[PDB]
Order: sequence, then C-alpha cells, then structure tokens
Amino acid sequence: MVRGQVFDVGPRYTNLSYIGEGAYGMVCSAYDNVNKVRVAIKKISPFEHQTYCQRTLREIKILLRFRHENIIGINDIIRAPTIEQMKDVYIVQDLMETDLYKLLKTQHLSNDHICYFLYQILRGLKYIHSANVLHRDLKPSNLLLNTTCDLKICDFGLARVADLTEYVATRWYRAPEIMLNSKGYTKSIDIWSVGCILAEMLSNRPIFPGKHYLDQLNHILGILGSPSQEDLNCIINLKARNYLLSLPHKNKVPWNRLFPNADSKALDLLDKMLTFNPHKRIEVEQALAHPYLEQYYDPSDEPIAEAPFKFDMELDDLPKEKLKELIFEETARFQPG
Ligand SMILES: c1cc2nc(-c3cn[nH]c3)cnc2[nH]1
Repeated sequence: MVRGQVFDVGPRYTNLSYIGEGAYGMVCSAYDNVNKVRVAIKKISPFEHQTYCQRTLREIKILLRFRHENIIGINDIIRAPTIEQMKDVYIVQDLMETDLYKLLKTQHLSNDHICYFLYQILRGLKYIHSANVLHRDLKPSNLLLNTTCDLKICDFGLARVADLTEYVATRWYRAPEIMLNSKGYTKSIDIWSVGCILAEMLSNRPIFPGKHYLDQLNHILGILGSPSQEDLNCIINLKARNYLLSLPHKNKVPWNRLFPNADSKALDLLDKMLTFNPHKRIEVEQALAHPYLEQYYDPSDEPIAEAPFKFDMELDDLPKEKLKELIFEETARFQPG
C-alpha cells in the first residue's frame, strides 16, 4: 500500500508516508496511534540471503542492547505471529528530521556546529567501542539529526565484535586497511571514517571521492603522501602492497591549504584521524580529549557500555534457516503477549 509495495503495520501505525529506499529496503514515516506521535519504520525482507539475515539479526541485537543519547534505538518490531508466515520485519524507530548527508548538501556549518556534531559522533562512538564493537560503516547518511541539532548514529547491520565484498553505497569513508582487504582491522577504521566526516563538514564535499577502486587509493595518497613500508604493516596482498610502494612519490598536502578557513585545532585533530598507519591513528578517548573539543569534553558525562558486547555464539557460520529462528526469538518480546 505504498509505491506498489506491501507495508502492513496497522492498525497501530497509520498514515504511511514514503521517505526513501535505504540499505534494507523501504523506509516510511507513520503515525503511531498509541503514542500519538509520528515514527519511522524500516521494512526488511532478508530471509533469502544469508548475509541480509546476518545484518538484520546484528541490527536488532545491537540496538536493543545499546542505550545512549547518540545512538538510535528500536521502539517496536512488527512481524507475523508464526515463523512460517514471517517474510518481512518492520523496525520502528524515532523519527528524525534529516541526516548529515542531506544537511551537507544544502547547509554551511558554523565552526561551533562542526565542533558540536563531531563531539556527539565521538561520544556515541566511545560507547560503541566500549562495548567492543566496530561500526564499520560510519558515513554522513548514517548520522541522523533532529530539529534541535541532536545527533544519533544508526545502521549497525555491518557492525562486528572487535575481536568484505558485499555492496556498499559508498567507499569514500573506508580506511586504507579496509580498501586493501587487510585481515586485521581494529577500532581505528571507525576513527578514519569520522575524520572523513569531519573533513566533509569543513568543506561540504567528500575528502576522498574516488571513481573506482584504485582511484580511491590515489585520492588518499594525493593528500596524505606516499605511504612507507611501515605504514603498510597489515596482512595485505603481496602484489597490491608492491603496487602501492611503486606508485609515484606524493608529498603530504598541508591541511590549511585544503581548508584555509578552518579552525587550526580542528585541522590538528583531523591530521590525527586521517593517518595512514592504523596504529598511528588517534583513539576515540584521545580524540575526545583533543583541545578542539575541550568545551564539550567531560568523561563524567560520557556513558560507556555496562559490559562488552558479546554475540555469545558466533553468527556468520549459521545457515539462513537458523538465523531466521534467532530473529524470531529476538522479536518475540514485541508481539502482543
Ligand atoms: C530511523 C531512521 C530515520 N530516518 C530518518 C530520515 C532520514 N532522512 N530523512 C528522514 C528520520 N528518522 C528516522 N528514524
């Protein structure tokens, strides 16, 4: 009953309004007749692909266990009463006004707004990393804003525990380790993404907008300069590593040349986040404690996870039929009864 596609969420949720297709499928706003407020509803139809099933179960478990101002929650989950009938799953969340991607398309951001947004992102990320979880897909369209500049991180379908050839909408925010298919990515890949987001807030355009795979690498090298052998210390393809090390030597481009009107403190922090070497890269607590964020930084008001997150049994080894069973169990609490 929307764009020709079924969206059965009534009778509680009425007055459907199409917002847009996303990672999982159709996203609509609806009127919650119980809470007398408009909400956002994700429709997911994952049960034919093993990876989508992973993503869905990942999203549900993470978001139901996390509790933080700067992280989207899950208000309700609608699905069929029997696992046989369950084809679609509807995830109900708070309706936000927009996301950072759209915002950066139309609006210029004051230095104080950039500073505050960055703080909220890192504050949320600090909690996520405290739960021993990597987000792995941080980007402007995954950062939601409400009417009063409150920021929430969303979409944890690609999240893993801190202990890939699938389609993604953009790779402009993926760390060099990820791009080079290394086997040992840590929490620092999220930090790299935030830096990219910081740079985009400062200029309203992406810092590394590659057209294709190898072009993505060239854009990075063109700004940061040629990587050393020590920078390329991850378990990576031997031929790909030799290729990078043989590319024309690039010098590092000064940040103030790319960002002439930016706060010098913002650029110093930006320099710490966009380091090629992951082990050189600044950590989330160190970023929060950077002078640029000093007016907001307060470790007494930055909640961490009560316990490190644990998918008690490992997930990507399970048949899609077993994952469906788990999704059914995790959503049983939201059923009438
Ligand atoms: C959960 C996802 C979501 N998305 C939007 C949104 C994104 N762009 N425009 C609205 C608003 N509220 C939301 N709640």
